[PDB]
Amino acid sequence: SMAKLSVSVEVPLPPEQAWEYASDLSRYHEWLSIHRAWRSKLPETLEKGTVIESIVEVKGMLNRVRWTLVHYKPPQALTLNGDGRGGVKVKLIGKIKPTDNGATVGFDLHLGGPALFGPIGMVVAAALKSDIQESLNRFKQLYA
Repeated sequence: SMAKLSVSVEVPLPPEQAWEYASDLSRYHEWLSIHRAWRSKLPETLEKGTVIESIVEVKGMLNRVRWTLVHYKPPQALTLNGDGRGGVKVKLIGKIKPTDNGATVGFDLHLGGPALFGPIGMVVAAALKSDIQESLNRFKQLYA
């Protein structure tokens, strides 16, 4: 078990559209502020077990992360495990749910591994809360 942060946005989009945009990895660089590089070729189709590598920046720190799709259920849920260099271990639970006026796109992000159990974890957690929320706001601005 690990501590976690939670972020969400409501978009004026039906869930199937919100899913299409949220899983369009080729456009993450237009709204995900922490993304810095892809380090493996992006697949045409995602599936449970898909593995992708990227480099992210959080509060000025770079980290190369291997992402594994451990749950994949369009158009409503995905879970991604991340193993970063230096002892970073994260789990990203994504959920897309229909609402009255569109759909919510929210994430629970568990932050762990030795690196984030240590004193830097609350720095990283606070920075990620802001960065991911701002990114979701950009997602909404770009796609809706």
